[PDB]
Amino acid sequence: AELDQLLQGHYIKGYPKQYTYFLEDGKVKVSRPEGVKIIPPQSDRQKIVLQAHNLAHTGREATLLKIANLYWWPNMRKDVVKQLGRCQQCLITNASNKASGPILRPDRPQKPFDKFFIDYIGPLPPSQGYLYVLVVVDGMTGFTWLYPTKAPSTSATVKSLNVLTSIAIPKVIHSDQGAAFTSSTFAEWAKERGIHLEFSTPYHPQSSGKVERKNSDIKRLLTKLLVGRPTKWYDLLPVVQLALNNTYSPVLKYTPHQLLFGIDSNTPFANQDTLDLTREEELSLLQEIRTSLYHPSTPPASSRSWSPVVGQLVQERVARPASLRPRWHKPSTVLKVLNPRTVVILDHLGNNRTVSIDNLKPTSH
Amino acid sequence: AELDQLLQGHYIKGYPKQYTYFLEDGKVKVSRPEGVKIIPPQSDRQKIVLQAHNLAHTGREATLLKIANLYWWPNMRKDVVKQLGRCQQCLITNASNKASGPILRPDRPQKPFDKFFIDYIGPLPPSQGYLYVLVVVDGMTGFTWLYPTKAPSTSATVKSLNVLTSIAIPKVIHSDQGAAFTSSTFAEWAKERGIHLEFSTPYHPQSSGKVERKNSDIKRLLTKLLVGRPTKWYDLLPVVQLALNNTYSPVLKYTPHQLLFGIDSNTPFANQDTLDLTREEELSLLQEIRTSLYHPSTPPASSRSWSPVVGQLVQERVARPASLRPRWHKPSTVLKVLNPRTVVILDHLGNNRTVSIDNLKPTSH
Amino acid sequence: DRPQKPFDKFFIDYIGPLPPSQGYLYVLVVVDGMTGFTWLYPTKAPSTSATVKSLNVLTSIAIPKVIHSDQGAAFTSSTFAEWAKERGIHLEFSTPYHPQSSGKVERKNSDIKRLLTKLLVGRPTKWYDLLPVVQLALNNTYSPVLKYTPHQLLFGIDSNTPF
Amino acid sequence: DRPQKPFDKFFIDYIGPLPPSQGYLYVLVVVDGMTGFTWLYPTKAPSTSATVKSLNVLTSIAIPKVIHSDQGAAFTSSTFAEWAKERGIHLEFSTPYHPQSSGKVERKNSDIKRLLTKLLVGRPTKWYDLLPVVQLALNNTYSPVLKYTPHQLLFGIDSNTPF
DNA sequence: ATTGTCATGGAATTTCGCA
DNA sequence: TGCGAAATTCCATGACA
DNA sequence: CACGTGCTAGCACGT
DNA sequence: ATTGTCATGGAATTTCGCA
DNA sequence: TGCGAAATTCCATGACA
DNA sequence: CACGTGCTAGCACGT
Ligand SMILES: [Zn+2]
Ligand SMILES: [Zn+2]
Repeated sequence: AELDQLLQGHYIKGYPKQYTYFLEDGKVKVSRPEGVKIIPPQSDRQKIVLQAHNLAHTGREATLLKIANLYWWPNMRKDVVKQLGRCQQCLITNASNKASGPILRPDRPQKPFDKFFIDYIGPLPPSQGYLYVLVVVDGMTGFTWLYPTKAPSTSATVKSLNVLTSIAIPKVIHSDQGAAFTSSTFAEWAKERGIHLEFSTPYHPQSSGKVERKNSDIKRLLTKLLVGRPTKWYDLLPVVQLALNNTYSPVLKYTPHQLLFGIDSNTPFANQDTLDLTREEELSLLQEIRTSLYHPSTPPASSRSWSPVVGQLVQERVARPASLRPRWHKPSTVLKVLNPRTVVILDHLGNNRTVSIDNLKPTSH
Repeated sequence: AELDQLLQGHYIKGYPKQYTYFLEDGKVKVSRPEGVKIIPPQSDRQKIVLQAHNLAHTGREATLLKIANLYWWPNMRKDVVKQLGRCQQCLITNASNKASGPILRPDRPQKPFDKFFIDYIGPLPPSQGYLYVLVVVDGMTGFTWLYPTKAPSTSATVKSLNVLTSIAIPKVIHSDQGAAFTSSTFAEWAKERGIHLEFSTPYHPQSSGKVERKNSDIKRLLTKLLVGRPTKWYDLLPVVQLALNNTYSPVLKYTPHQLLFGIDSNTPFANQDTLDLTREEELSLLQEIRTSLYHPSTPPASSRSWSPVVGQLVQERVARPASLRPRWHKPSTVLKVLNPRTVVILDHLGNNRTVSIDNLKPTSH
Repeated sequence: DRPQKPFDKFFIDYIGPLPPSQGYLYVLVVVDGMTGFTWLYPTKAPSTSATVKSLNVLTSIAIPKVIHSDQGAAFTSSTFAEWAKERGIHLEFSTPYHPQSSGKVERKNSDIKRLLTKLLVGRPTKWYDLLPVVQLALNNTYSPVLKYTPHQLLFGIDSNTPF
Repeated sequence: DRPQKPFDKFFIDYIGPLPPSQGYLYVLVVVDGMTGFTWLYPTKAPSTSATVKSLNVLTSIAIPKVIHSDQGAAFTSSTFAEWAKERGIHLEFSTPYHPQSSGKVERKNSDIKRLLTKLLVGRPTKWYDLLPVVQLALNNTYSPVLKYTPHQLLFGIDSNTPF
């Protein structure tokens, strides 16, 4: 009872005056429209907000109502929120009510072999004792190569990619941080050939979206063809590879084969509208097409989005949380804002990490 | 070459006239802005749309472009779409581009014990050799009872529910079609006590939303309390049950305990604003609160939603599709439209089934 | 003082021994002071240990301000003392040999004590299994004094199982 | 006729036997008629069975209108006949003993045949492992006749690995 | 150090055949 | 020209992880 | 050998 | 024969203290 | 009355299956 | 014993 001059009519900032503050049972009380509540000293208040909150680690409004059941003080929610900010369990357990920043729509690779996009589909039904598939999608064209493997290992990855790069060598190759892509052994092979390795932020397949989205088309057509018949898929990849590379994307009105070559091969329903033009007048028109291709823009930001600012406190989704364990790591600081969807954090272990904002929540308070 | 009178200037409906239709290589051709395309006879057309489509079972526009590479005929897309309609593989493999009807917001049970909502949380970390929890949520109030079990079996379910119904007997009890709730043994017990069993449509937990949404709060607070400490959760359910039943929902400004009793028990921060009123003046005010409680309404329907009409052809999401198998069962007919989100279908096996439109897509064409 | 409310006082007491129905020799009895609402717990002994185990179930639902009982061993332990305080329930006892609750409770502790015995040598060593039904009628018995039943008084609604 | 285009004719031929590098004794050679783009496939025998296996890889990328070859056994089977038709490739052969492709191909089948031999007794029985690099230079070799390289002609872009 | 993507099929919109 | 029909395009939905 | 990243398995219940 | 739900914390909105 | 500050309420986001 | 409904396990790779 230190700022107690209220009984003596003294005006202390933040305390409305029209209310009479009496004493009773050794507690300063105040008759409010709510009822009569007890005003605890500024020293006790933290201990009470803590006591109340820890009942079910209730959020702001929930924690307040409990408190209001008995007490009144100036600007209750401020003392409340201050604690929610210092509660390690709620901070790391409570989900976020902010959604991510709107997606980037990376510009699409300028020419063939500019960026490759690679992945590993499977395991799948053992067909010819092969369990996996290495998908290789050219960024610019969407041309796709499908290599059956027995394991998602550096071995087969290099083994396929060598065969693939007997055709051409690509500037950069993008992929998830999957076991065999992060391998030093692969890092070698990559560097031997002066190929730049790019890696998607961890636990964020959107970033290997081009492969992944082809992963659908592959898996979908593979399915349509194994209807009412065993899942022997090995002997169908080539069929699928051709079928798919030669399948028109309605937005662009071009097949991935077309954007790579400019001219249809000896495939069915083969298009011959450039049969007149000499190969130069053909190839020329191609660089004209490859430039004016449709490109989607960033969609509108959610009304309740959030954007990574340097130094802001954020937390990283726990990769594989156990049963009944928090889903958020302790809070970390933003070092670099690579872009509105990518962030270098001071990882909890305690490293530098490049993460998608999709695996972050901003720390509340 | 049957409707061939075009070379002889005759006008056949659907064929623009400004174009000259010549012959060449035994195929009727037509010079178009596109180039020169071959007009196949009305008999051949299906065989060609089929040939083209089956290349990668491409959808409407994708399948057409292939076709347009060589041919022209009146209203190509019509012959195209007709086949997509008769292709059993695409019909059952292609995902849907219509989203469901907007959700219902069922009116909330009029009084306590009107509808119970029950579920089985777990398996979980063996604590005291108990692996599961039976959650029982009163609909009207949200009062919750938590019974630890060793199995999600009729045994423990009845065993708990007997204890629970020593307090009161509920009119109806709702639950997912989980093993132990569909049991005849449970059906008995239920009927013995003149309790009506209700069951959520299959593979649709939104329908047991009240339990499920309490399933969060339970699991979340259980987690906040096992931070940096073993996952022994048995000895914490009671604690959680009290803590939760007595935790204010900010929308309603009431604890589930309050809506059940009208008066706080001997729990911390206990609210005493009805200490003046006699129990009648208390109980009376309660029926007044329980009526004016907030209730959410149906949100806007998506611009591309779809609504179950009787007799319309729809398909049921394959419960657990295998690897590389179609996700849609063959198409079935709507018999009863229970409501804009619930449908009796002629199940594929071939039964009557009550399904959520959330596990249906309308059959395209 | 201020008006009688539910949870204000839980009057407790044992009843036993009884015939070993399924292995349960006693019955811990809890009645609400204001609604007369009654909770019945078959226990194997009228001990604090078996009593705590039971009022631990009850107190996960509601908590009374005061538990009022007789001076029977079970209720006057140090254990039961410490248990009460940890939960903020005030303990209160009748003065020994000359018991005292209220009219409502006095009658209910009777209602139960008789409602039990019809089930005694009317239904052999099979009373455990019907203990919940005893409870249900008990809580749906129309009160002359107060115009209402306990289930109506406590919950504020008609019950779906009235007697 | 109409202008020469890629995929119009794939000229094929074998080269072997060679030293057993890793177990591969021959090399199936495919050249594009128009771009001069060249595909190299180490095979253990110049057989239809090993040839099909290789042109099955190639034809999952592109398909030529015409495969043109010599009358070597491998290329004139019934098997290779039936294989060609199933895919819609027209088969075409040089008249035996007096071979004939085009200037572009004639030179490339040389380029390869010499580009191979520097790697023969210049790099012992270790040529299999470098077969892909042979291919790469081969496809990045500036053409005097046409101002461009095969990789530029086929894909329409500068290559990232030019020679 | 990095970044979502595109086949899909009713609905809307723009173009075409013929005056 | 302007109209009605046909062809095109738009696009949100869902699946790939 | 456990950890990280990438993936899909699998088990319980009652009929 | 059935039907989504609600704690959450910045942002918006409405109410309060004092003239 | 009207103003500035404080308290309330709104609400889309995400997690429960 | 396989099927249906409800659930969460688990394994591969390279370091
Ligand atoms: Zn907390
Ligand atoms: Zn199809």
